Amino acid sequence: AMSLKDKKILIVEDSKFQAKTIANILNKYGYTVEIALTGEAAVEKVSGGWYPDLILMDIELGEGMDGVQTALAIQQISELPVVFLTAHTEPAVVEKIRSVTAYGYVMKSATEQVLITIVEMALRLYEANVHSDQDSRLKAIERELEVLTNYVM
Amino acid sequence: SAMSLKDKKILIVEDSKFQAKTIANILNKYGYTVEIALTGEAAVEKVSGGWYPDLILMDIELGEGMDGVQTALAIQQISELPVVFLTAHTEPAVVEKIRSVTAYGYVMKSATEQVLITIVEMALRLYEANVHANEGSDQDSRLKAIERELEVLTNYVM
Amino acid sequence: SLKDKKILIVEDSKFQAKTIANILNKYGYTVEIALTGEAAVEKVSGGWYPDLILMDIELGEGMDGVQTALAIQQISELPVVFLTAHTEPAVVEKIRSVTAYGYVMKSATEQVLITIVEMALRLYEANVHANEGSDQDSRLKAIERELEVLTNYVMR
Ligand SMILES: [Ca+2]
Ligand SMILES: [Ca+2]
Repeated sequence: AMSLKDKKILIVEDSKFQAKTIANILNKYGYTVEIALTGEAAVEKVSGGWYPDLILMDIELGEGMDGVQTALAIQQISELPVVFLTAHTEPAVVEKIRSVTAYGYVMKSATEQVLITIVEMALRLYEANVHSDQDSRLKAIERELEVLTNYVM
Repeated sequence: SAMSLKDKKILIVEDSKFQAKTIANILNKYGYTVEIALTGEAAVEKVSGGWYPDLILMDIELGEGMDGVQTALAIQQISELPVVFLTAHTEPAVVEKIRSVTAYGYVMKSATEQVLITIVEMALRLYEANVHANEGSDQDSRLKAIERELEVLTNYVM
Repeated sequence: SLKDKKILIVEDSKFQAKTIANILNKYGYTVEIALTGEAAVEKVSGGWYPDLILMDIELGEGMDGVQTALAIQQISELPVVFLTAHTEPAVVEKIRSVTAYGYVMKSATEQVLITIVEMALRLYEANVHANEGSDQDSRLKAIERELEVLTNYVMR
């Protein structure tokens, strides 16, 4: 239900309170979580060999890199799903998000259920994209079952 | 074949009787079972009474009572039913509220039949994916068991 | 990887169409270009169905991308992903009204475009199989249900 997921999540949120709260919600549904208060922080953490399974990442990070610049810097050294966190959905922000990631965004106001559900869909989408025989196998099963079923008429 | 009996129930939550029936008729044509609630309050009462649709199509604006966002919150405490919002337009203020109460998106009031049915179908399989995943019930883990029993079953011939 | 999936690109600019076509070729998709919506409609009518259409919201002096998408919908269930420069509300509403498969920013990174193409391609295949019954989730429950009655009979 909210069992222990092996997935590691990196939160990139300058706001200490918003960072810690999101970490809390995820922690409580089973995710291993780390925080970075800046996009630069987050790049060092990923280039220092710690590879998350997902990045929740604010489009506003403050006076350094923003979320889009960090998403690209992260892209240079990794092929990790990035899901953006945003306060609002202005066209200028949505364009920026849809142009660096294929994995969408979550409102920082979202209910808890929404956040956790977007994170699972994102992790499952990414696994799907790293990959036929599924059809063949089923076909074998499908007639081997007919093989057997007819015997015990 | 896309019109076949879907074997799925849809709850339209929509105060305009004319709009609700127009959507019910498209959903029936493609083989869905349909229920209409003219208010959010009627919708909450349907589910907390024990009736569970497979998906909700929720207008974000519902007249004098709860609006669609409120309604969606109220149902989120009773079940995790997938809720797809109906909306006239895509102003950031509206899209902001929709995306904070549902992970299943929205459909334009002006969408075509095919866009409606495909969004509904897609939302239904998304939810089935998440429920299956909440339960360890991944399609490949079923494959291991089904093949393993077919071995066992096979050996049973002397 | 080398996919056996063919993508039709409907784009009035030859440079942009060829830019998109190069990227897709570099990842194993068979690609074909229509410079007008009138030509895309004739390919699908003349019986060349692609696996996905990448169509610019805005084309030439003929049909725009939305009208082209609506025509294709009269004769086919093909997945259509719009190319757009700007997600302004009026534009995003037109897009959301004629396709269930979303859009891509002209300025998207190459990884984003590619990923979106794979997702819309997978999604479309699921809907086709589900609507004709041939999806993997269903066929499992068909084997599981008959394998349950088979072994429940052996269990006696
Ligand atoms: Ca911030
Ligand atoms: Ca209304």
